[PDB]
Amino acid sequence: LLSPETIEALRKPTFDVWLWEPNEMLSCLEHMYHDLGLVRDFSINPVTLRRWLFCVHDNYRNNPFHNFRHCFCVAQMMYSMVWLCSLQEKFSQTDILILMTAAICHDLDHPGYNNTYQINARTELAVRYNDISPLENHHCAVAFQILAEPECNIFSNIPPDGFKQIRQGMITLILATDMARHAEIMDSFKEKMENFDYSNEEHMTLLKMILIKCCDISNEVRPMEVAEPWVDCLLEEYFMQSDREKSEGLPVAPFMDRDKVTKATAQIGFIKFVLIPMFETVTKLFPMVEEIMLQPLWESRDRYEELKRIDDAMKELQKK
Amino acid sequence: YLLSPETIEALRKPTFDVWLWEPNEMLSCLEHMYHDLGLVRDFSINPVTLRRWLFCVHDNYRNNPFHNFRHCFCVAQMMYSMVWLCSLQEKFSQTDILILMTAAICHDLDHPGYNNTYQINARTELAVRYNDISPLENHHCAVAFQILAEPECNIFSNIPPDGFKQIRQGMITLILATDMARHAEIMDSFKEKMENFDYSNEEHMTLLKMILIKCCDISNEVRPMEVAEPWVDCLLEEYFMQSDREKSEGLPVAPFMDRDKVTKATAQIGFIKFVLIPMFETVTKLFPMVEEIMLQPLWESRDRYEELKRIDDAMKEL
Ligand SMILES: C[C@@H](Nc1nc2c(cnn2C2CCCC2)c(=O)[nH]1)C(=O)N1CC2(COC2)C1
Ligand SMILES: C[C@@H](Nc1nc2c(cnn2C2CCCC2)c(=O)[nH]1)C(=O)N1CC2(COC2)C1
Ligand SMILES: [Mg+2]
Ligand SMILES: [Mg+2]
Ligand SMILES: [Zn+2]
Ligand SMILES: [Zn+2]
Repeated sequence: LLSPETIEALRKPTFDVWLWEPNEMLSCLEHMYHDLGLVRDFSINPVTLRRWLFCVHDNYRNNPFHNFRHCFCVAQMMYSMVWLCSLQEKFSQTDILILMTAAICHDLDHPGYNNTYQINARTELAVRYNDISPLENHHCAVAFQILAEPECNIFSNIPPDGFKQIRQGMITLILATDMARHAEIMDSFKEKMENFDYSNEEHMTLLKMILIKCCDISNEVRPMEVAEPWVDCLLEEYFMQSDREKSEGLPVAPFMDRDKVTKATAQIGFIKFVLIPMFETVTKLFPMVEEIMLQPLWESRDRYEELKRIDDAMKELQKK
Repeated sequence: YLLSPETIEALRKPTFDVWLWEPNEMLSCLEHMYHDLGLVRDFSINPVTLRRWLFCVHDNYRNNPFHNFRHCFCVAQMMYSMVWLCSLQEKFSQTDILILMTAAICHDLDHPGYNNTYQINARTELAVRYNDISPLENHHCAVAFQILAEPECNIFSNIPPDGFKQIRQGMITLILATDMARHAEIMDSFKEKMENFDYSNEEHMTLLKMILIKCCDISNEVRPMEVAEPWVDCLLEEYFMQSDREKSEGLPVAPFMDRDKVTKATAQIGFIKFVLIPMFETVTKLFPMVEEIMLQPLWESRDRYEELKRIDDAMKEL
């Protein structure tokens, strides 16, 4: 079970995600589906929603980063943003359901090695998906294989028109999380920012893509306390790949290269050039984003630059 | 240089102002700790030996701004503090207490005022002698046992060879553990063993002894503001000697030693936040009493130098 202080904390991006066992996390997710009115408006069976949440959990691998606690971080951050940006005045319940279900499903069965590995290694997945966002395409297929199982089918009581619309929105959102598309998806968005229209379908579809993109990579929005161990987990996984890429002679990405990668320099760039501009142009629609998220991103960038100068000092002392 | 009973009491706390005393009384303070800890008693250390050795050690520290005899008094005195604060007499044997104590006193003998990077890049005799491997700490540890090689400084003379081998080994691990080049390696080994620490486990206890000597080594900002701040000045002074000379010779200059780059604020903020605090954080998990006595001054000094840095940046608006 869960406290009423927990249930309140669950709505802000300061929620401490490392406090909870999987069981308590499935209840937090379940609760979001009730509290957002999704159960009510789409006639979701309350036991089918529990089943489905457990159905999702099992299909998540035990990876250092891309695991079931990661998708909880993303789902819980999406939830946080519904309240902080009043999205229930700007979006239909269907769009909310798509945003929260895609956020829960967008890394199903991640294997721990990114698209570049998949392709360069000519994996089954790269071969099945023709080098085209193989992981993200795999994530959707799993999410809908899960929903094709009737007792995991939280959509059982939605009419087929509604299903098709939800399934199409989920596919877009999950496929939009492929970071190779970041500059493209960002450019389309800001272009529409010169005159953003809530009644333009393309515009809403682009705002949702950015919204799930924001949640996916929002660990440094959380308090330094919560954010910091995530970078550790990320580098683990990343070194796990680059080690493989060399027992294999495959190219090695500099940001996974043990010889060139510190915790400071893994974040300093990523905050400055990816996380801040993204939340900036998002703040242009929700000013109250500036205080609650764009702020921890400035203090995070500033801490990690300090850490880099200490790290470098220490790197004089070895390398002889 | 007879110690007053007031001084005996202040000597056991990290608040001890290390600046009042001259080499005479520091020597006396060091002497009291060997008696007070049971080391004179339990290793049959001749008391007159223990006086010559201390002056034997005192001669072999140079007059550097920072790495000098007063620095070695602080490091031994903070160790002494920690034996009482964390009650390490309950956790460690009197040989371990002997290793920790003697290694603190000797850990920087004959320091020249130029770190390992200078020794290596200038290709000095120390670096050539030690094959670029921790040439200072290798040399500190070697002077120590050259001093104990003399019969009139061998405060170990009544220890059976089985014992001497036992102490010499541990002393060497500790002194060479204070090479800051190895900070992350040693801390990481410690955080590993700490996930399920074991006082019965020799490897778990050698890392803990290494953390302790490393803790006391850089413990200056655990002292009160009035005691610590002048150490920051001696530090930049020694460093500024190194980087000035590096410049005259066409040697690389470490940015954190650069006269035209470093402020007292930037010397201390990252060091406290990313080396001192995290290190004492992991010790506090075996010895929670440390949070109150040593984290407490470390958080205060953090914030203090942080506001000092904002003041500096704002004033850099001329
Ligand atoms: C710079 C480095 N840092 C980095 N990657 C992250 C974070 C969160 N998710 N991801 C990955 C992004 C999604 C998977 C985890 C984070 O806080 N930092 C990195 O991996 N970047 C992102 C790319 C990879 O393609 C751009 C270079
Ligand atoms: C600028 C300097 N500040 C700094 N270094 C210290 C202290 C005490 N000993 N040391 C060094 C410890 C070894 C001797 C002096 C202190 O209070 N501040 C710093 O942050 N660094 C990074 C290193 C660690 O190795 C490079 C020195
Ligand atoms: Mg993904
Ligand atoms: Mg030293
Ligand atoms: Zn993700
Ligand atoms: Zn020292």
